[PDB]
Amino acid sequence: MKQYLELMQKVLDEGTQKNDRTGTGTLSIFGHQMRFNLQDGFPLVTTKRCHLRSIIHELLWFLQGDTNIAYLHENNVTIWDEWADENGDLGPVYGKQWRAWPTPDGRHIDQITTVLNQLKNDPDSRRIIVSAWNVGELDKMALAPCHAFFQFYVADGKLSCQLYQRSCDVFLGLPFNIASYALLVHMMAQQCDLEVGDFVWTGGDTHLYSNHMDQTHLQLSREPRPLPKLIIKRKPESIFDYRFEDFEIEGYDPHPGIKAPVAI
Amino acid sequence: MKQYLELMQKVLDEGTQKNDRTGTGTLSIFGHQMRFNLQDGFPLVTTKRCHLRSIIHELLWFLQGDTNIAYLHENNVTIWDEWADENGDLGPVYGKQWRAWPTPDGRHIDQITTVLNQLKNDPDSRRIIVSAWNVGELDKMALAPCHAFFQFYVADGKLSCQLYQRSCDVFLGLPFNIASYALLVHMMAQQCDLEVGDFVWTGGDTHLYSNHMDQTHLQLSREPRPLPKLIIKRKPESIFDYRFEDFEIEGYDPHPGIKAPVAI
Ligand SMILES: C#CCN(Cc1ccc2[nH]c(N)nc(=O)c2c1)c1ccc(C(=O)N[C@@H](CCC(=O)O)C(=O)O)cc1
Ligand SMILES: C#CCN(Cc1ccc2[nH]c(N)nc(=O)c2c1)c1ccc(C(=O)N[C@@H](CCC(=O)O)C(=O)O)cc1
Ligand SMILES: *[C@H]1CC(=O)NC(=O)N1[C@H]1C[C@H](O)[C@@H](COP(=O)(O)O)O1
Ligand SMILES: *[C@H]1CC(=O)NC(=O)N1[C@H]1C[C@H](O)[C@@H](COP(=O)(O)O)O1
Ligand code: NA
Repeated sequence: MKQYLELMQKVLDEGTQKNDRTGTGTLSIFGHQMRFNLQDGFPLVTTKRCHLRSIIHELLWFLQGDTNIAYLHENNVTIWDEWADENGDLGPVYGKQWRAWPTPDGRHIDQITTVLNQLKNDPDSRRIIVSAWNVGELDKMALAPCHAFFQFYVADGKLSCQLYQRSCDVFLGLPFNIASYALLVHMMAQQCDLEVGDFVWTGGDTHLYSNHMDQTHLQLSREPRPLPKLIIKRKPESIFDYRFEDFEIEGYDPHPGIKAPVAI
Repeated sequence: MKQYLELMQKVLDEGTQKNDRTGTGTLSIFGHQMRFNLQDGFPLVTTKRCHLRSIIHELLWFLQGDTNIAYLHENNVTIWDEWADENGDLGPVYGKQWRAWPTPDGRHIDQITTVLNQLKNDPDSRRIIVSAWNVGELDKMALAPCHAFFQFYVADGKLSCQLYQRSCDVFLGLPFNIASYALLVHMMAQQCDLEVGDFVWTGGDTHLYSNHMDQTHLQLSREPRPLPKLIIKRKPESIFDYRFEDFEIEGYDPHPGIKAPVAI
């Protein structure tokens, strides 16, 4: 996509070398923002073939409140394998915080239900927030939350969302993160009888791994194709009752896939 | 400042009308970003005189972990009066979360101490975060955190910080928020023997109150002046040991202060 290739080029033009946790090394910038008007089309990268089925299953898994990879394996999705323990557990990562953030007095807060009720009852609220950054549980998580903090907004009958992504693997992770949040906006909008607005993506440490540079430049040589179109075939009774088969992506005509290794 | 006035003009030109919590009404946009290179000067708005005494003492109060306004009153700072209870308490707002975030099991994390140790021991980390958005304590806070989530970053010997500000009163709040985080970067850089980098400001619901239009037109008629310079006159033993008298803002030549009532 235009915005995505422009970000790649910005990291290349303005980034600096950094060592990193994984021992791989990155080229890194700090701070970026871009927007996707979801009425233009569904923002799935076209300059390489992306594995959409994994994106959908990962989001459904988050929405169930799950943090063990068994459900992903049942659906032939392997994207979380490298960080799970011997029983498949990642600890209290995204799904757990989204559905059941633990409070100091023994409560748990379902932030997804909270947001939905805020959008329906008080859409001009400035507090329509989900946070995965539960400071008191970070040490139990297999990785710290990358897509950390997000906010909804309504104007002119349209639902928008902004994500603060504190750490972004531009080549491997970002295509998934953009599509995932776009899908969530569509689902949330359907449940609220709203149209879709913008997905606003904001980055913290926004980086290209040192072993993704040939792949990145191959991708930058390619022209984006038309955005595909997302069709939802049913309105479930709640945001938690979607199924994989409720979604179809039309007109997706990507350039060939480009393989790259993930940094563990 | 140029970027601040561009944002103010953008809210006027593009903002849509909201019926907010306070009943006042706003013009609002969603999703914006600005960048202040702190080596270009200290980013204190010059198109009105900003009350440095209040900005500095509020930050020192946060760093103490204090959420009662008595300390502010001892220093003739009244910016939090309208939301405090009869005992001066605001509940577990910024200072409490920064210094004593409660875990579910009865422990505490001092996020500021953690960040200082990350900057000194793991400056490449992508996890150097402070969150005030403690979902499980929102119901006890007098207002929800505006400056909600922030991140530090180190590259080539320079310390940067990005703030996610989920709700921004462009007229009254934003000049304080920019200066406060810029001052924090200078203090942390001093304690870590780093140079200052960028302050990146990211906004969610970014608004002008409907009773601030005259004041907005006045400020937009004024040209910005060169930025001042921050001088730290004493290097304290830790990030927790600063005092108001340690700071001097040199070369600050603002236009006159503008009087505008806060929306409660
Ligand atoms: C974000 C996110 C979700 N996740 C979770 C996740 C977990 C740890 C991470 N660690 C690192 N270093 N980068 C990531 O982006 C990252 C992402 C993903 C993990 C891997 C791939 C990936 O390897 N994609 C390959 C193969 C896809 C496939 O299985 O077919 C690709 O070519 O796209 C994508 C997303
Ligand atoms: C951000 C932040 C901190 N805070 C906390 C705070 C609390 C509630 C809020 N509520 C609303 N509606 N807007 C705010 O920006 C806001 C800010 C501030 C509160 C008031 C002023 C203010 O009235 N400033 C005036 C007068 C300053 C003085 O001389 O006392 C000004 O002219 O600047 C500034 C900051
Ligand atoms: C993390 C998971 C995700 O959804 N998106 C990403 O892009 N993620 C990337 C960011 C880093 O490259 C890595 C996490 O490592 P750190 O915790 O930042 O060291 O995964
Ligand atoms: C809140 C405090 C701060 O530091 N900055 C701000 O700009 N703040 C403004 C934002 C809103 O106008 C108001 C808070 O009200 P909501 O919780 O957003 O309804 O104060
Ligand atoms: Na798969």
